[PDB]
Amino acid sequence: MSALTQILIVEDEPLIAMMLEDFLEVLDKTPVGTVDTVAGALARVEDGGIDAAILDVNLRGGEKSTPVAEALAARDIPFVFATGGSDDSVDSRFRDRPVLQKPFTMDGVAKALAALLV
Repeated sequence: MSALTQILIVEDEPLIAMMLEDFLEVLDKTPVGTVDTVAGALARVEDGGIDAAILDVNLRGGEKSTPVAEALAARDIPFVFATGGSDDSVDSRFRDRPVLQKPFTMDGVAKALAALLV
């Protein structure tokens, strides 16, 4: 990490993946890619050119958690959790890291980047 202008996207549905590409182009942000799994986000960090990422908790399989996100934190490329539901559906490790709701809007995206860039 040397800036926070470049964010990777990880999502389980193409509908929200296209919303993340839309809000990053309206806020003059520099997006760098999108993947369906965190193992693909690690393969994109092996190529560099990334500073942070967004990650959904609604991943397939497992128990609403992933150990691969911590490998991104071990490669100095931070991440953020996102989910649709109550805030009690995740462990205290998700309550210590930044969190986001599933639907995006001009007010919620301004607070999402202010929670990442700070």
